[PDB]
Amino acid sequence: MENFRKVRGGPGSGPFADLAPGAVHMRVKEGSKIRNLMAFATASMAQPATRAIVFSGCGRATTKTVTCAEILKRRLAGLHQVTRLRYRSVREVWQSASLSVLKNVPGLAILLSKDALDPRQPGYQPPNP
Amino acid sequence: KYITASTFAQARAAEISAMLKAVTQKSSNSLVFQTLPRHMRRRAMSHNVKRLPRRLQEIAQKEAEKAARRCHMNRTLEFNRRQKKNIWLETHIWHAKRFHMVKKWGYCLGERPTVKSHRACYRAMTNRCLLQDLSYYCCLELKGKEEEILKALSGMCNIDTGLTFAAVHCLSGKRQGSLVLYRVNKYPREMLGPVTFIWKSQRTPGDPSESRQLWIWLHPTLKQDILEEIKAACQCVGENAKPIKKIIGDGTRDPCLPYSWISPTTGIIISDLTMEMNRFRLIGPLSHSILTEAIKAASVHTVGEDTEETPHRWWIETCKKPDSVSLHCRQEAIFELLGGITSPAEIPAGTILGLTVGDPRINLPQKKSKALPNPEKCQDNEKVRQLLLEGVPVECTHSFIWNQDICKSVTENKISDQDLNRMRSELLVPGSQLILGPHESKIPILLIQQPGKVTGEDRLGWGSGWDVLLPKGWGMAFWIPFIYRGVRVGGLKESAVHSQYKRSPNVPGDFPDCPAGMLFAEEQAKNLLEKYKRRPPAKRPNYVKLGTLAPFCCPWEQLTQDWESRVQAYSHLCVLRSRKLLKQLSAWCGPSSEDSRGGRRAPGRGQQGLTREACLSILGHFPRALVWVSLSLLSKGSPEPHTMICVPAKEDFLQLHEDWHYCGPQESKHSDPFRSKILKQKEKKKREKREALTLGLWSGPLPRVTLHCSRTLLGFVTQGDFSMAVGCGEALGFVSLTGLLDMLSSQPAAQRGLVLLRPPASLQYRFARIAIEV
Amino acid sequence: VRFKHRYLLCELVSDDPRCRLSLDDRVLSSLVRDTIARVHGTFGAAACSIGFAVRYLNAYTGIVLLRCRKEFYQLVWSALPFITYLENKGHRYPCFFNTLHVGGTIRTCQKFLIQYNRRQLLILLQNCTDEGEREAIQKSVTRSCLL
Amino acid sequence: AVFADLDLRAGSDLKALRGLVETAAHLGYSVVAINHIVDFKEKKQEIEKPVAVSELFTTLPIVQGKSRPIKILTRLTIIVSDPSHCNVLRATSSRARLYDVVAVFPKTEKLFHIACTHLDVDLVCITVTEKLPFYFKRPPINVAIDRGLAFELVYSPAIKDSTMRRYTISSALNLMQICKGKNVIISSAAERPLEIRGPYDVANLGLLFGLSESDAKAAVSTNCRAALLHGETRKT
Amino acid sequence: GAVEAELDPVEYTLRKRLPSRLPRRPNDIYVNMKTDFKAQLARCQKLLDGGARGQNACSEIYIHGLGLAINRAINIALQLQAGSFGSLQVAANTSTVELVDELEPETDTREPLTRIRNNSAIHIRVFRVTP
RNA sequence: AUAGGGCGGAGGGAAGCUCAUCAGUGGGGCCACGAGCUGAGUGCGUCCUGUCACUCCACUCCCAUGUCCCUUGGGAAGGUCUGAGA
RNA sequence: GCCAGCGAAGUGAGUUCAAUGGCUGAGGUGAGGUACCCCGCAGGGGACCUCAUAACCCAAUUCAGACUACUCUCCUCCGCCCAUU
Repeated sequence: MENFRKVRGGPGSGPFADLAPGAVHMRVKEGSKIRNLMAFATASMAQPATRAIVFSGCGRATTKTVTCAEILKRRLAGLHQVTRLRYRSVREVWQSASLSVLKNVPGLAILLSKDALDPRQPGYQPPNP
Repeated sequence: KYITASTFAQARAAEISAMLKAVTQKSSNSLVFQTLPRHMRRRAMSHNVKRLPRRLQEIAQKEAEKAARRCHMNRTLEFNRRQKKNIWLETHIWHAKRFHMVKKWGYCLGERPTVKSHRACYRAMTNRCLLQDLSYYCCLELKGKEEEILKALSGMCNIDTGLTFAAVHCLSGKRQGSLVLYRVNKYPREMLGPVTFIWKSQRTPGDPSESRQLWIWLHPTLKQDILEEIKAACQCVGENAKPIKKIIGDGTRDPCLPYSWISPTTGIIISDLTMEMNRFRLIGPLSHSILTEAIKAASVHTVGEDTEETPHRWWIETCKKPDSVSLHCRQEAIFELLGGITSPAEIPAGTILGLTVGDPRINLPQKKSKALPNPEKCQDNEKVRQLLLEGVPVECTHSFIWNQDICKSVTENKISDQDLNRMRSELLVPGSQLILGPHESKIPILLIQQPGKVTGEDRLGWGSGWDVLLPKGWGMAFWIPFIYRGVRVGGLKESAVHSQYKRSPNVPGDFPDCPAGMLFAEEQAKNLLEKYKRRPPAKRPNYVKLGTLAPFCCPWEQLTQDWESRVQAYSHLCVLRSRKLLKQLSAWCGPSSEDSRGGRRAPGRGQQGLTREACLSILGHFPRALVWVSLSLLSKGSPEPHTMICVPAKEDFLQLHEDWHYCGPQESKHSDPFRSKILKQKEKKKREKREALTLGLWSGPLPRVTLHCSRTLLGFVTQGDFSMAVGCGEALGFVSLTGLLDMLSSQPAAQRGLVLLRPPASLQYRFARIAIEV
Repeated sequence: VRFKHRYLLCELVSDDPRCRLSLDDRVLSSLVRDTIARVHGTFGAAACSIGFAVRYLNAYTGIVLLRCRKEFYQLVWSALPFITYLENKGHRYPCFFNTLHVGGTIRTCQKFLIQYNRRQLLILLQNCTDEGEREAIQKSVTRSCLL
Repeated sequence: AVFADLDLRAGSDLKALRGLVETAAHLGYSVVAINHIVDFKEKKQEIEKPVAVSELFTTLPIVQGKSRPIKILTRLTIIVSDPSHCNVLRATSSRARLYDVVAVFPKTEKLFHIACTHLDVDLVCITVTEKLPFYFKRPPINVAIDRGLAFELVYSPAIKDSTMRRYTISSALNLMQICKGKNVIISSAAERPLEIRGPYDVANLGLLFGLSESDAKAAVSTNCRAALLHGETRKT
Repeated sequence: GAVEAELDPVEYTLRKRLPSRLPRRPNDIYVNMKTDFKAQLARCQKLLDGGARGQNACSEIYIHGLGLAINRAINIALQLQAGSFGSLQVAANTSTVELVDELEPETDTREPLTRIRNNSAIHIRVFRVTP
């Protein structure tokens, strides 16, 4: 039961890493991590940091990262969010005889920002609620 | 340049093909009269040129350059003389103008459309708009004191097993109830029938002191059945004149009917009314939008301030109170708020809302079949959420045309429509809407909506429709503006697909009961017997050799006798319409899987557990059980009417678990010794010339249904058809629980609902899945 | 009062676009008749003298749409692979290949040709990676969207 | 119902191999299986690294249809005339376990009898060039169709001669009339860079061979997957 | 009353009155549940290649999805982008949908109750951008 | 009397064999929601801290682009007939 | 006698340089033969094999009615001729 996951935010992570945001990862299926990440979002709303929030999700958790990052949008009321959709390769070894299998899962990233996207959007068209 | 010239050549070929087929499909053999759409084709364009549009008439005149008696009577008097026999509704002539009208158990009604629209009716039923004509629903209006009508409904109710309608009082002020009533409280399982029930309590008393109304709406054969039940239960005591009422009712108006009597003892006033008011079922999501845009609330301002000359003084007497103006304003605001809602699909259960409507022939758009969606402005989200959460129309439920004298004064107006057609042409306006208002039709109408498949959890609220309730005078006048907007009309076949697609039984006669189901089954058996004697031999297959007693839909009366004899050895038509035991049966028949403990999920938020003695204890209190079942074909099947549901063996389980894509085994042939008997009867007949049995009828229904086939048959299907709601065969059929408990006790293992079926015309068995979602 | 016609599409697959430029209706008709006369006798080839005829031809594209009867399209489509050794002004080796057999119905045959052309455009794009052809591809997509 | 599975006899150089792979991927093929002709005179066994497709091709062949990755198989066609050479092939059942489908080519009727009776093979090659008459006994064909033996018919006389066309069509009609037509697949050899035919054309070309109006296409589309499954069960 | 024996129907979730207009000029695709994956992907491939046959002309599509239908929608989208083989732009829009549930036991004294829920819907928008 | 054999003519809102597999053309259909929106349980932390991990506990497994299903020219589909679909 | 049209999606087949009754096997019916099986009123019922299941004609918007062209096929009114009691 040993898995290795390779991600194929590639050009987009540069201007974020120029400002060092808080990274969020949701692996497969976990309940109290939603409350923990909402607690860190409520804390980082008050802590001094730039308007840049990063969410990432792979596997079945590609539904859950849509849910919890919605909830912060009901509280923080963000303006510009980019949802990126890419391939992720999961090579996992398990036993029934040890066998390895390579699956292809979707990976969903959510980028919340206000001012970094104001010179942007000729092409990408993020939603502006 | 190899690849570049190849790219230019492929682009030129794509352009040539894309333009060529698009021009050629609109060309249609270079004929202008065939260029029109196929729904909009009239074959009388060769006789007179006016059947084509004017821009096309200017071409048709050049194409024509290139290429029985009158009515001698009063047609109203002929229609009255013919209406002396039949019913002849106001919109019946509109239906008979372009739909098939067939005589039935009551009046002659629409069976099928003249144009082939069987896929088009479903396509208009899903996304677009479609309406019906529902006038057969007879109404029992009951009046009385608050304590006596509750007793008269408690003698008939059976709340303890059925759905709550009378003593609940919280569902009554907002919405209606729709359920099945019963007979006298001996509880014999004999009489049953679906009845749509309406309460209304006024807002001002708030106490048992005034006169409480209640409404029963039902079916004409059910009217003949339940009118005697109410009578035994409660108490035993020169211009053109348009026949708006029924001539049977008009001729019985002097001796007996309509049945409006009182009671001195118990104070129950009974009003059986066959045709007093009409109802129209508009089904569709876009139907709500065009009903918002067409039906508009009348202005209370201009009439209420100073406009009063000559009669309709009742609107002045109503508008004299200051609360009526704000009430009509709130009704118009909530109507526009309902118009802001994107669909009639999100609404709890059959709500009721009535208001005053200025008649929809004021606008009358010039085009025909002009269907548009809403504008992109979809604001006011908070009030929509407030209406979806609570939805409390207590104040807006206004009963104005339900009275005895006011609705008759509405009907007494005797409005014309051809003259109103001419008044618009006398104004000579090209495209504007101008109707003068010294005297307008400021009358109220009711809207009772219907959610469909609320019980079934497969679609969760499929059939969203509205019900326009209106008086008998304002009939076809309110019909035709929707037709001009572009609403399609479906007949009894559209109600049949509304039943079978929503997996509900048909309310006239397709469910078995004693007075209605047996007579409807005999009436359908007469048509099938006429088609059977109409067809000669060597065309149809014999049912002796391959099948059994089919398709005559009454053999289960001796099938259930064999089942109860097999149960007891080792009251009739008892239908288990009790929702708790139906959920318990859904807990077994629905999920067919084993992972750790239970079906399809281990927690489930339910109570899983096997007890066979508790299942056998149900049959002790409920003899001769019969439950309807939604059955779904997995693959390779097209169901016919009257398919017999057969219990699978263990070898079928092994062969289906062995390989996927496996068809059912064939049925062995049976002995047919009756052919020599029919030949001897023919020889005796031709002997005596110089019990009519042709090819598979005989008087032997008892020993066969016990054990004839190689498999055990337990289930009979009324509506067997493929639905486009799933994309495969989806049938609905009546089974017995005494055969299903043996099926459930036979398999604690894997898939349990996989039960075979056999159509009568074929010898092939096809497996399907059983569901009971009530 | 009518006869159910059948139609067939065939792509000429070859390099050296002088072979792409060397097409004619009479030459192709005589070629198909001569190569059926080698395979089939009088009964096979003479039925192609009345039923078979050239219908649609493109020089650069190489897609040929041909007619054929109800009782003879099996014989014609079985005679199609044996079209070998076209001798001409140069030493060429052209060869036909069937895309899909359409049962008459010219309109959906032209519909299937458009999707086949779109598949022939879009798949060739990623393997080449050249902007000089990509500009003409963008112009073709723009002109198709104008339609 | 896996379509576009046929066999090729093609190796000269890497350029012609790339051209034939691109031609097969463009026209009608989704699985390409390369045969290697080995006669009884040479008796050479080079199994370890003779071909090396994946180390030399570029990462994918792309087709014009469904756009799926092509599985590429390496098969061996062994011409066996002498009975001692068949004993050499009997000796190779445990020595080198590669070449997933083993394809024998018999010339002696006793050798064809013991090939269908005792010898563990996957698909028997039947080609007739330059006057090779051959009879057929029905119970070994019955044991063969009960086992899973699919009969290969490799044809390419269409460019070279017409007498070879006559002998191939005569052998094909004799096989269809005697063998009853249960599992026979037809395939093309590629010596010249243009010796390939249409994907749907295999159905009408087997119809010219006979066997049904439809069971040519049905039998190739079923029996190629059945032969791959039989070679997989022989390997495992 | 909601524990012993009650009726629990789910009524509807608002999307807009947009899909009366959305199949005319653009294309819209709704992903349902437990029906079929391969049928949905085949209908996506059929509607994508439609020119003067599909609705009017393929120019742009976008796919709707709810709580698990977002996962099946991102699955069919990321397999369709591998299948269609062309350079297509994929942009996702996140929205909040209000869900209403009704519950009522069968008793002459009880009253019905409505539960509110919030769901996350996605709109996966595919443009035909030049390669 | 045996309508036993042969032929012809008249009337019936008379009807114009079915099913399953393999295969060919065309058409139709294939329903936004796992009561997982602050989900639950377990081990270290913790009792007021989870860029911790596990259980496809909701099997939705499979290189997923259809091994999916249905039906498919009648009494007459023919008349340069009638009428209706305003 | 005269007077009334709608350019926007897509007919339980909807094509138009004009698709859709294709093959196999068992049962239906009209018939013949029996060395098969079960039952005891000379016999009756089922089982096995073969032949025949055609013609008229073909839909482009539908339906109702009338017409003309039918004969594997079924309900009757019949006529003539041949043979028997």
